[PDB]
Amino acid sequence: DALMDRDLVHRQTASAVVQHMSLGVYGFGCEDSLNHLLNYVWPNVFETSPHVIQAVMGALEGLRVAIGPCRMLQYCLQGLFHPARKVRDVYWKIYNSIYIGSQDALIAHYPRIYNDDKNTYIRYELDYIL
Amino acid sequence: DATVYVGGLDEKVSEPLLWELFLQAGPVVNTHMPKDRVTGQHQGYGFVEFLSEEDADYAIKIMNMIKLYGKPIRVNKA
Amino acid sequence: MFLYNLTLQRATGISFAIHGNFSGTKQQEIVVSRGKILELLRPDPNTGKVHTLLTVEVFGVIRSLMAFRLTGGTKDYIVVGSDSGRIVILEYQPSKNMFEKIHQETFGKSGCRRIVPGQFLAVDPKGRAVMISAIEKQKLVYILNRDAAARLTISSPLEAHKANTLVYHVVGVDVGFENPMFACLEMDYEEADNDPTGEAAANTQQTLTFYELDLGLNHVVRKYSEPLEEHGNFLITVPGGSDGPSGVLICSENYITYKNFGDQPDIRCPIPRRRNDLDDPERGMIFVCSATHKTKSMFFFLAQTEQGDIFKITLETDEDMVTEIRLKYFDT
Amino acid sequence: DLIFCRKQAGVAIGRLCEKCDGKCVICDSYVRPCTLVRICDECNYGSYQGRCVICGGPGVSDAYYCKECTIQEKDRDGCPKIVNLGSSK
Amino acid sequence: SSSESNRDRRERLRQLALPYFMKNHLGSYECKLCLTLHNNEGSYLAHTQGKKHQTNLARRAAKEAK
Amino acid sequence: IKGGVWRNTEDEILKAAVMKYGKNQWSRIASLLHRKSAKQCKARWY
Amino acid sequence: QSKYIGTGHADTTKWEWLVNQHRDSYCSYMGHFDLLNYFAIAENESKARVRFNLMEKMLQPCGPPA
Amino acid sequence: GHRVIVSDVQESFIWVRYKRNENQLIIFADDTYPRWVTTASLLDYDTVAGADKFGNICVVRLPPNTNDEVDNGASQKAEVIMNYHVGETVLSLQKTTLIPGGSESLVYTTLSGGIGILVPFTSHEDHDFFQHVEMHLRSEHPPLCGRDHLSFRSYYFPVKNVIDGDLCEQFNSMEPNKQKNVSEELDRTPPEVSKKLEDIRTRYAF
Amino acid sequence: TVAELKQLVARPDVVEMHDVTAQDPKLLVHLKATRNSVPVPRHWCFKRKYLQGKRGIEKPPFELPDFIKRTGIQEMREQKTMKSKMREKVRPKMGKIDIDYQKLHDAFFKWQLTIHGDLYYEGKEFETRKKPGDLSDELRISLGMPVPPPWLIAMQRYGPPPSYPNLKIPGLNSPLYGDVFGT
RNA sequence: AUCGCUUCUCGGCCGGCUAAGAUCAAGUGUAGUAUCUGUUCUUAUCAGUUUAAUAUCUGAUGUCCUCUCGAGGAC
Ligand SMILES: [Zn+2]
Ligand SMILES: [Zn+2]
Ligand SMILES: [Zn+2]
Ligand SMILES: [Zn+2]
Repeated sequence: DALMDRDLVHRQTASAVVQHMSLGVYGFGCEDSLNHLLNYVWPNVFETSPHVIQAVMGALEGLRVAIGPCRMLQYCLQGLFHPARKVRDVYWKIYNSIYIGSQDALIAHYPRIYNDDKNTYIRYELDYIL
Repeated sequence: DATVYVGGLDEKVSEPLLWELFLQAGPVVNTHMPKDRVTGQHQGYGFVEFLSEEDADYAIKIMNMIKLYGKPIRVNKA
Repeated sequence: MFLYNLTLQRATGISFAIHGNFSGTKQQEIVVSRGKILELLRPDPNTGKVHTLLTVEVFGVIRSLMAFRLTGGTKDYIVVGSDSGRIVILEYQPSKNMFEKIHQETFGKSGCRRIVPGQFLAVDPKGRAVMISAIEKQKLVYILNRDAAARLTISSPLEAHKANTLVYHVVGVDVGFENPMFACLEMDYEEADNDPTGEAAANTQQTLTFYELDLGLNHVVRKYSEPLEEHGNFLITVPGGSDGPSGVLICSENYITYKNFGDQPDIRCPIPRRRNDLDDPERGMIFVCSATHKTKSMFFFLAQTEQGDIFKITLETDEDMVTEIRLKYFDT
Repeated sequence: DLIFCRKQAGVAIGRLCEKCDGKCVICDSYVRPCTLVRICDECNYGSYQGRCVICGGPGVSDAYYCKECTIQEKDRDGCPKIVNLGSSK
Repeated sequence: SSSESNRDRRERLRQLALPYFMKNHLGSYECKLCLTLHNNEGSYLAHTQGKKHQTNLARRAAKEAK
Repeated sequence: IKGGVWRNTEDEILKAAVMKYGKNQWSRIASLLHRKSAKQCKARWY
Repeated sequence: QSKYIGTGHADTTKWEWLVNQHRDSYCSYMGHFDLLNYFAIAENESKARVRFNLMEKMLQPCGPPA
Repeated sequence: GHRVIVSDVQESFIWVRYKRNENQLIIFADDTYPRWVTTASLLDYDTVAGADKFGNICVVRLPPNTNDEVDNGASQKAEVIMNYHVGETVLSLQKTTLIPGGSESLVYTTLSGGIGILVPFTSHEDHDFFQHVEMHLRSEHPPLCGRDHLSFRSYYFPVKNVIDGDLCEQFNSMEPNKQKNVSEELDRTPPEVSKKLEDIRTRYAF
Repeated sequence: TVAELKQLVARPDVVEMHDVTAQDPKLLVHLKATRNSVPVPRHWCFKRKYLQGKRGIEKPPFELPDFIKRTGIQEMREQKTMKSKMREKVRPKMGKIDIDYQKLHDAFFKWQLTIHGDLYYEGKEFETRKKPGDLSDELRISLGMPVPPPWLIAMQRYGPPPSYPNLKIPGLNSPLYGDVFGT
């Protein structure tokens, strides 16, 4: 109810709540409902207000560690290359936040991307089968 | 035909059970069900604009089967 | 639902082995590394039956492992290269039959990374300064000195950072009571990224560079560089000073090359092949690993191919000038 | 005007004054002190011995990180001794 | 606390003098014609007491009467 | 410090207050406004 | 961020992003003893020669840029 | 004997029932995550266990409301009920009863040469107790490299509903003040604790 | 060309108006259709800054979860003259709530959304989850049919609706339980 | 029975006097955001910058000759 926006401060503060909740609950197996809440968190990504954007950043960082990167990245894929400049600015900011931490665990989750003329974009190592 | 006139309704009906009601047949794009201000109550007749005309002519055919509060509902072209 | 996990058979796979004196005894305890596991064995001089004195799980991915000693010291610690951003110095208390955590230092982020150290690990023969390195961009150094009580104290880190530089291997270098040297295999891909043609894919040789730690100036400066003719996978310390010349061996495709500074010219020898081999001639050869045999009398080296062929590597020197190299077939 | 120096993290312990005493540096919070602060002697030296990481007064205690910044692993970056964008003194 | 009394008193005064002004699900005051949001009802009322708010009601007046 | 420029909000609220309370009670009307006194409210009315 | 390798931005090209994830995959392979051993099993080589071929493929992968 | 479980190399599990009369192959469900799959095993009709080329173990259970006959990229899915990182790649998964007179359990080898098992809890008591074990143990007895346990087992995927036995057993190797003081924080005794962890091992395995 | 670009994709529907202007469409075509990934929110190209108060003024203030409702705190919370407030300081009375610590040790233990495939956007509330074949209770009451809704008897004769062509409604081509008589 | 007037009855809209009794609470600054009000583009076409596309910004009004913007001739 709060994250659904009456006025920006609702989204902000509620988002902070999602953050501290997200750090606190880590590892105990409640992730599902946190995913549900992440749905309603997700539209707030876009705004120029400093406090709400930095709030949302903290939010999605805590949600990163709690949910695990895979789900995050699955929300952050399409936004990377989108035509608009705005969307790319932001989704690349997010994707960086997801990228610095847990860069080791991201490997599995990069999807299959077909190879073009000059370049081979398939990593065949993962397709070696005994 | 995109719009229809709907008579003979009970004010507990509102714009919502018309929304829901006629989209059961096919979607009402624009709903109009007057709210009378003076005594704050509905006379019960309606006007409906659809996506195009085919929706509304099928609507002429099927449409007058609705019964609002045990009672009959008029639907004709407009 | 909930699952409780149990191990029954612990992994027999051994990734690393380091031999040092961890009890302060004339015997040599062998610290070996199973995949996630740290392990300590005691072979017997007579019967040779290998006693397992300790088996411990570190709950973290071991990356590299090295043992060292303080100068002229009685005992040997352990350096654990790990997947976390922390190097840890360990000591095995013989009595307590378990390791203690002597030092915990945090140099960066967690998990196997591209830029985060712990990957490659080297240390000075005198144990002055240990050098830790990642695969790319970050090479750090911790200096070690025993305290007033002769108990080990670790210094503050340093930084070797060199942009866009891949590190094949890092090996400690022997300079007795000197400003320490380190042999870093490097390569630069910055030539390759800006070359749309693909020429820099070829015609780019991996640069061998010797860094020099300097205690007085207390930083790490790039000093020595030579381009390597062909790409070798790893390097070997050549004990210098009193015993032998100070230099490094370089194990390269179908060759081994003693390659050193001063005036010392490089010495190359081909990797001998067996008579009448059934393998594809197109498949070359290098060496897998090497274990130096160091004696108060003499010293030599042990090398192995893919095929399992261990050779005894020797040095023919004139004073401190090595004129040539002799490799005799040893065993398989 | 005020930002981290981010020189390499050494073994020197952090020092906070009266004012900053309870604060975890990055999260600005007092909650769950757990781990310990490390900054380089390049940031902490001399007149900075036992100096506050922030205001420039004598350190009466040592800063402890929160658990929040712990799991997000921020405590492992460059030395979090704030430098004003003039000199540090 | 004296500040709390003023908030109460300036809502009631803007209730007396008050059909368009309302309060959303949050606490703010809104003009349902103009879709403006007002910090205080009296501050909002003045916009409600303004000549622009006046017009947009007449324009919607005509726009409905057609 | 209290003195300053008159605002549409303060001025309309002054209209309503004068309507409700009456002309002779100034201290009551100055009580509702901020940054304005009773004298200023009266002279601002007349 | 900039001095942290792998940092992206709005102008990031395909080629750079995929060569990044390549090189990071390879550092993971160098990192995990097992997965490396899996590779050695599947395509028959030494652990060494595997790591060597990878270190050759570090700069190249996908080949020349565009 | 009823349904068929497809394991993708990349996108993991695809639930496929074969309709016998129409002879059609029917995909009625799939995974919510991509996972590189080594091999699969059936804990039951509604659950699947799987291992990652990266050395992860996941268990995904169908909802009891699944539609058994049907006709972004899917319709209905299955929640992921367990994620645990072994740190060692697992090439086979087999459920069985290790010892006669023992309780049914789950079995996993690995590529490292290790053989280990997963075991269900029959009570919430041992559950919560082992929970406190893991908790006070972690901070009071950190892993050796300085690496954190929790992250290491949460490595690729966050831990869901797994207690790590190899950490709980280290209660033996701690100093008597650690052993005791922690047992007080547990309100037990070293013999109580120790035997109570010997319980699961004994009953299920050697 | 936005035309021929639609021949290179398994699900070319993903390509949109501004998609043809992308700096790398030859990829984004392949990403946007990735298996489990979710679409970008739609509030951009709408200049409205993500929300307005039209539909948001008809919402309830809040409603509690049933687990918190059965407790009984709701009736306890509900007024005071100023001198009664300074009397409330001088008099003061204690224990107005007087909650049962057994009850609030009970509810959240003894007694006590969406999947990943969904994401919220601005105006969406009820609609997608009243459809042909799905109606509300009360309007059933006005209709007065005991547990097809009877004008799907005439959806037999006159034919399937032009407006919702994909339609199936029970008993005709759709071979139904509770309310929902068509999908 | 109707008109007018009247009486009764019913229904619907439907806070005393005094000296006016006396008296009358405002912290600051650094950053930053939101919400009100007021005012401006019927510009035609093309070129460039720019934008996801718009938007925006930036430049000029078929050519030549003759006569007094208009007319004629050659294109
Ligand atoms: Zn510094
Ligand atoms: Zn301070
Ligand atoms: Zn903090
Ligand atoms: Zn208005």
